[PDB]
Amino acid sequence: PQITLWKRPLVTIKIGGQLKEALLDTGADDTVIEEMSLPGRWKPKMIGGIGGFIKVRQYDQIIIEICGHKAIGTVLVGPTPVNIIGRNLLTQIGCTLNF
Amino acid sequence: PQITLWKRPLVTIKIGGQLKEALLDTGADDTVIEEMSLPGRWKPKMIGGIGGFIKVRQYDQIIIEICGHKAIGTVLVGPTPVNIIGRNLLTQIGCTLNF
Ligand SMILES: CCC[C@@]1(CCc2ccccc2)CC(O)=C([C@H](CC)c2cccc(NS(=O)(=O)c3ccc(C(F)(F)F)cn3)c2)C(=O)O1
Repeated sequence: PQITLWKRPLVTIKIGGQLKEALLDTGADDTVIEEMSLPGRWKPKMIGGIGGFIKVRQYDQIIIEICGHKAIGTVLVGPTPVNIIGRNLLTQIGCTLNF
Repeated sequence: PQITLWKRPLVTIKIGGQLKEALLDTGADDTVIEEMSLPGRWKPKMIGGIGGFIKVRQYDQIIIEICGHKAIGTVLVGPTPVNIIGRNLLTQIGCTLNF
């Protein structure tokens, strides 16, 4: 679909069989999710945002449904104020910015 | 134009007579620009992001040129790692998210 930005671009995602809400963020290189249990081993990572750096756990090859679209890639888990879907998964779903 | 997300969506903007690079961020409610001089009265505010909050000065009714497009609105000035154009101004230029 086509999404305008008068409201926050929130959508529904299915991850680990759970339904959660997430923000489509073109300014984010990566995808960051709130604390939860994902399968597999993780690797450490540190990412920067508006107010400083946070430490997260990186999981590779996680399956996620975004507005019914399937994406499979890297998900970072950490202390984020909202679930963020960033560029790494937006390109998989074919998301573009138009004006 | 149509912007793909394989790379960061950075664009040239004109604010206060200076030229600058900015990131188009559909996840940001507000537009936040690196410390610079703007005319007018301002009000202090705190805005939150990944990493925590930062104190910024809020200027209203500022005119910005985004990719040759004119838009008007509130601009926050502070210690941000990157210049971010948020929804407040992306709507004014007719920017949308398509998938
Ligand atoms: C992983 C996130 C990437 C990003 C920082 C970008 C970056 C780019 C390259 C180099 C360094 C850093 C981009 C992002 O959208 C924000 C956030 C929202 C999650 C952000 C950005 C701009 C301003 C805000 N303050 S706010 O009041 O406009 C606000 C508050 C809350 C939210 C919510 F929608 F996330 F709740 C949105 N906006 C937030 C941020 O803090 O980090």
